[PDB]
Amino acid sequence: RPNLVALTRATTKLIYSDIVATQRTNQPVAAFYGIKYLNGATYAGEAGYVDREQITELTEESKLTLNKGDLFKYNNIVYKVLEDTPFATIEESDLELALQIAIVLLKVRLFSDAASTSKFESSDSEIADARFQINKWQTAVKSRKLKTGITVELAQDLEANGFDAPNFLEDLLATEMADEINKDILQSLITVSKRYKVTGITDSGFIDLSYASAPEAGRSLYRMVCEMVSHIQKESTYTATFCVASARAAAILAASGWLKHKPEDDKYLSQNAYGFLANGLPLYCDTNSPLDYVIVGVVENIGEKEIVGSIFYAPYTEFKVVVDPESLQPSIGLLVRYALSANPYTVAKDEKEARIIDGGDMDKMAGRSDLSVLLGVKLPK
Amino acid sequence: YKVLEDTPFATIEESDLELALQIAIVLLKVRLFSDAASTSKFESSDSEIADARF
Amino acid sequence: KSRQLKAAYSIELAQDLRAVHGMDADAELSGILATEIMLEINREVVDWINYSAQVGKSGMTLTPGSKAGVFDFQDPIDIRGARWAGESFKALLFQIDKEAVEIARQTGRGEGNFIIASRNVVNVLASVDTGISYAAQGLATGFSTDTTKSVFAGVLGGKYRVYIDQYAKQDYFTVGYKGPNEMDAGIYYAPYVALTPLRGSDPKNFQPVMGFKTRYGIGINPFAILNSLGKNAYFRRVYVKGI
Amino acid sequence: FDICGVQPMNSPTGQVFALRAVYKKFPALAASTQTTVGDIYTHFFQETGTVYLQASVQVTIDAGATDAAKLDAEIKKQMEAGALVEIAEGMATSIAELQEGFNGSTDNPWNEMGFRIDKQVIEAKSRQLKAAYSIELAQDLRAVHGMDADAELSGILATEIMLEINREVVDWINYSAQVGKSGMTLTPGSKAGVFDFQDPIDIRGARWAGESFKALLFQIDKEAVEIARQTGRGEGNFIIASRNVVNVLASVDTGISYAAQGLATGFSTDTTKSVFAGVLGGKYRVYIDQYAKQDYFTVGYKGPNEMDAGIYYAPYVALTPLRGSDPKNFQPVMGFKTRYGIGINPFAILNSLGKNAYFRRVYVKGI
Repeated sequence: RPNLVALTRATTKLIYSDIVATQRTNQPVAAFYGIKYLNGATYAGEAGYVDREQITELTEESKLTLNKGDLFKYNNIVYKVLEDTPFATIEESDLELALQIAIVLLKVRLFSDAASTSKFESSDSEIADARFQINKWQTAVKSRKLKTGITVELAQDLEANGFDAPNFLEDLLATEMADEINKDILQSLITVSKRYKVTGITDSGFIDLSYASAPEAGRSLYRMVCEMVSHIQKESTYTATFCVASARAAAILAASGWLKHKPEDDKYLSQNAYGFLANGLPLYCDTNSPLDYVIVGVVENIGEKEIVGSIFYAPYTEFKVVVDPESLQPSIGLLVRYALSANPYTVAKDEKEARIIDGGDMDKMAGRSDLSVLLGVKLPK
Repeated sequence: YKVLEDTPFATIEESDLELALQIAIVLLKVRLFSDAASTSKFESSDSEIADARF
Repeated sequence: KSRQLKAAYSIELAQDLRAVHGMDADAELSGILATEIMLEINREVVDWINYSAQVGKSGMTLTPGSKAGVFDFQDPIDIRGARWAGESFKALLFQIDKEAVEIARQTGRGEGNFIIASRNVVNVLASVDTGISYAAQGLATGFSTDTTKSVFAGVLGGKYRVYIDQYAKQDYFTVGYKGPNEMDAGIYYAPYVALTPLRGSDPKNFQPVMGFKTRYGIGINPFAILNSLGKNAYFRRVYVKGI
Repeated sequence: FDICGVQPMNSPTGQVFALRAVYKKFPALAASTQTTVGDIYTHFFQETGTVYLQASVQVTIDAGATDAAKLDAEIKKQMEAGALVEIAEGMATSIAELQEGFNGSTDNPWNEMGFRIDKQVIEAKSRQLKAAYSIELAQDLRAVHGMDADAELSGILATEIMLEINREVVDWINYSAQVGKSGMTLTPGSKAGVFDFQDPIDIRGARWAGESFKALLFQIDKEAVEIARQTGRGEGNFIIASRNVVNVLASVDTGISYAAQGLATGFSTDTTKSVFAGVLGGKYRVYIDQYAKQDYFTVGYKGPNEMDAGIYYAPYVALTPLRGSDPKNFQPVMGFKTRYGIGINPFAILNSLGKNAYFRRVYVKGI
């Protein structure tokens, strides 16, 4: 139905379709796809996993009993020993750092397991396992409806304004609908995003830039936003691709040089973007949530497939406008339905848990995005 | 907002309810709630409908 | 006198029917709705017959050991000493003839020509006379190519057209007479308006309405609905137990 | 296979439509009152509560019967006389029409057609089977005997899958079917749920199998009616039953169904182990459950519309081949898979036990 297509485009062109994965349905439920996994370095292969097990855990009492040519692993990374007794020259007591030092000082080497044909065919070895798993789930298409096209005495007003009124009002209906759609997405996004946390949450409590705390320049928030992006780069396998924040959170707060006010709107920036941050990511402004928060996350794709996201959107058309001539008041209604969800497998150990939940159930998906984080922010008022 | 687990705000010292709520939402004690619902709900119940905001 | 129904259904139902299977939605819903109003008017006819019918298995139609208007298959008298279900079922048909007879006696026009009965009763009667009451077996053969639950099963005993009261409430049969002349029915229905479509929606959800209206009026042999309850000689009704 | 709606999936989840249905103070009879013919009165008997009584005779009920015991006696005498006829719901029904008719007004309460019409979300649940055969068999089956080798195994395998799924559909029918020969379909002296051919009550005093077998048919009709009543769609159209039951039914009305006469006449030409045997009495299409565990029958309804089945099978993928080998000895791997999903009217799939109005399942003993 071309009229639903036109109404869809005239409505969804106004929502943040670029901060969520977009999929589509044609079914009462949407079949959503996504990718989840347990990690974040080197190989995922079993032959290699066996070697890790068969070489050493690199315990503190054994780190220096190793000598040139030996292998060891730590936090799933295989390293070779360069010269004798690695770490025996490093004063650092924390093995993780002692290792970082050992790599820098060329006491150990990040070990590459690329190998010859001989290694594989001779040992009749295993093959790398998947770093990723493909998930699928279904979420019901939910809906909302408007009865906002007020006509009656208003019909006469609309006739007086008949130059534009027929379509004008439908465009207005779409505008308010888009507003509600976008807000729905944002609430889900706020909920699913993981809390960004450092030392017990953003340097031991949510960042606070209130009058009694740090009413600086907004620079400290920008510092934490940049760290949120780091977190995504560290834990995810892509890079943050978007950021959304309220005005008080960042869309205005960062306008002290940490935010660009849409200098141009056709290059690396969508039409609904507020602008973009000094650390990148198109910035979208929420404006509704009382939290004044910042969200950093990843929406991505494999070729044409937008399978990566915290939130997945899947509209169902066959965006319908209906007119009912009740009395002398032939009002206009607008009906919109779509599925909206997060990948349920991020809250499940296996399919016997994932299959008994709904990716659209934000009570369970709360804080379990893994492709996004949120910064709580306490602001002056 | 929907309540996540029991007694939301039990652990929030903040006396200003507006802020206590910002805290509860971010700590996942409460959840921003959407009224989006099944198609069945809306027609079956002969429900109401959004009026115009503007 | 009129009667009307509404479709009462969602947009999403129609959208999903089309989006999912290419179904015509409203068109199918309409077929159901038209069918339902026809079933409802047929119920009205039956309900009036079961109102106006005189109590059967009474007076002239009693077996000396009988229970007054009720045929109980667990009672040797009602089944006239029958043994086993087959013989007992035939005994019911025999009571039906007695009712048909009383109709002839009081109407002065003739023996009952049709039977209206509950599904259990129809099965009782359909189980006798070899195959007179038909199952619409061509439909069963093809795995329900239709069910056509809108027809008479057949003419029992070679005497009575028998139709299934699809909405029977207790368990029963009623016998009635109908002559060649439309003026010799004892009950009348006179279509003025039929299956006039209705259209609309409910603005609170803007959900669609379709529907059907009829106008027909009804009537009775006056016998003087005040003058028909339990009074109309053209019809006799019996409660059946024990099937 | 042919007794369910299909509305085949073109995606798991996925869903199947069903026409789920939408889901009087008579004056007391008393001493000294002369009744009016056709009028109906309420009378409470000291024993067995109340009935409604309809006058056939304008009789004064013993004006001296101020003693409820005497009043009951006179009324019973008048009932014996045929003066007063006894019916309960049947009269409540008549008066309800009386009242509503007289109290009628057009207003605008258009009544809805009594249908809800809804759909279940259905996952295209899958099942499979493999051939597990050797090279040597394949070589010899063709080379020596002129067989099509693995092609024949493929035929057999695919058939077994097809039948295994039909079997599972039946298990779900039996699971959800309501207990038959219960409630509305019981003989007062019955055993509540099992038709035992050694029980004179179930067989209604039948003389040998000829009559006893027909008595089973009569129980089958009762089930068909209860189904009709509860679904609002009409009598059951088909029977799923055990070998003992079908053998019994086969003997009734001469030529209702296959007793493998095609196969025997043809001297083992085609076993056709995928079809319904025929139609009982010309009324119920009947299938032989080759996997029946004990002895039973289930009566069910099916309309012309897939959505008028009450049960659904929605094949998505069927008898789709797989090919491979095990290089250690290279014995071939061949097999087939199916995805279909299964549905049942919700009656508000694991939670449908004993609720399905479109089906009634009765146990059978004594054959």
